[PDB]
Amino acid sequence: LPTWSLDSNGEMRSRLSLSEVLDSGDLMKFAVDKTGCQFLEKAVKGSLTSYQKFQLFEQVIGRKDDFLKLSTNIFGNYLVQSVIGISLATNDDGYTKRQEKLKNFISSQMTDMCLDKFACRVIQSSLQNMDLSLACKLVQALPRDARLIAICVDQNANHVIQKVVAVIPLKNWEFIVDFVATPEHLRQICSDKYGCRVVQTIIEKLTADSMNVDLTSAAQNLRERALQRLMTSVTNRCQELATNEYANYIIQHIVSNDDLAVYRECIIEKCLMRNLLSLSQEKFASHVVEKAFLHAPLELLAEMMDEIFDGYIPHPDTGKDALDIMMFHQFGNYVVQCMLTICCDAVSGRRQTKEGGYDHAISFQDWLKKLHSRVTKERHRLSRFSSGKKMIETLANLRS
RNA sequence: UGUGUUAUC
Repeated sequence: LPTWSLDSNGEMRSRLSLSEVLDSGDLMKFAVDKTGCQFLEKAVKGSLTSYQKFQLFEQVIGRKDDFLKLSTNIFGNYLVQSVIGISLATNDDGYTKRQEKLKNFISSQMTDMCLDKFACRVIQSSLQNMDLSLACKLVQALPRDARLIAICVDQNANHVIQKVVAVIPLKNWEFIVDFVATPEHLRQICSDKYGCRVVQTIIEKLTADSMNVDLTSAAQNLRERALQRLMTSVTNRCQELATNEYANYIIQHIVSNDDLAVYRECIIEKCLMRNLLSLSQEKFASHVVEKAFLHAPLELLAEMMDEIFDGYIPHPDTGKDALDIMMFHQFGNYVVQCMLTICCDAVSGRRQTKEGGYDHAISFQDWLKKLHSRVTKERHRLSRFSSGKKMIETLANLRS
C-alpha cells in the first residue's frame, strides 16, 4: 500500500475515502491487497456519484492489462465482478462501449481466463449478468480444439461450461455438444472426474423435463436433435462408459430418468442384456445393473429376470448357477438384493404392476417365489453374510 | 460387505 494511505503503525488508515483512492492513481495497489480490496469492495456497494463510477469503470474494467491482472487475482476478482455489475446498472452514454470493451477483453483471452481459478469466476458472472447478446459472444470465444477438452476436465474451468449450459440458449453452445459427442472426445471427457460432471449437466439441459416447458417448439426441436446425437455417441460406447470409474454415473443418470426412457431402453438392449452376470460382478457397472432392474420397463425387466434365473449354464462340476455366484459375490450380492426388493415392493403394492395394457403382478410373484425358494434352501450359508441376513429379513418382513 | 462431482477474499 502507498505510504500516503498508511498510519504511524504501518497500517492502512481508517477513514480513507473511495475518492482519495480513485484520485491517487494507486487503485491497483489496493485491489491486490487483502485489506485494501476489502475496503474497495465495501466502498463500491454504497452510493456512488457518476464520477466515482466513471473512475472505477476506467481503472478496473477499462484497460486490458489491469482488467486481466485483477481478474486473475485472489482479491481483485471480486472487485472486478462488483464493477461489472455497476457498469451494467449504469445506463449512461458510455454503457455500450464499456460492455463491448469487456466482451473484447474476455474473448481475446477466453481460454486463459477459463483455466484460471479466479478469472473463471469473472467469466461465470459475466455470462449470467451481461446482456444476453453479448454473453453469447463470450461463448463464441471458447476454443474448438484440444483446449476445449482441457477446459472440460479442469477443476475450475469445467464450471464455466456448466454455467454456459445453464444461462445461454442451446444454439450458441450446440458446438460443444457435437464436440463432446466425437468418439475420442467422449472417451476422454467422460472418463474424467470433472468432465463426467460436465456431460451430465449437458444431458440434463437437453432433457425434455418440467424445467424446459418454457422452450418454444422450435427450440424443443433443436434440443431433441442435439440430445439424439449425444445419446447416439453414448450408446455406441455404452460398455466402456458403464464400466468406468466416473462415466458409470452418466449411464446411471440416463437409465434412471423416465424423461430419457427411450435412451434407457437402448442402453439396456445395447450393452446390459446378455452381460448381466458379468457386469454384476464389476465394481462400477454393478450400480448400472441395479439402476436397470429398478427402472426397466416391464417387458425388458422380464427379460433381465429370465437371464439371471435361466440365462446361464451352471458350472459343469459343482452345479453352481448365476444366482449362486451373484448372491455371494462382493458386488453381485447388491444386485440380487435389488431384485428381491423390487419383487417384494411389487407384491406388497409399493410398486405399480400395471403397464403395457396388463397387470404383471403374476410375473413378480413368480420371480419372488424363485428367490424365496433359493433363499430358503441356502439359508445357512446366506446367514453367514450381512447381505444374506438382509434378504432373509426382507422376506420375513413381507410375510408380516 | 460396493464408486465420483458440487470449486474463490
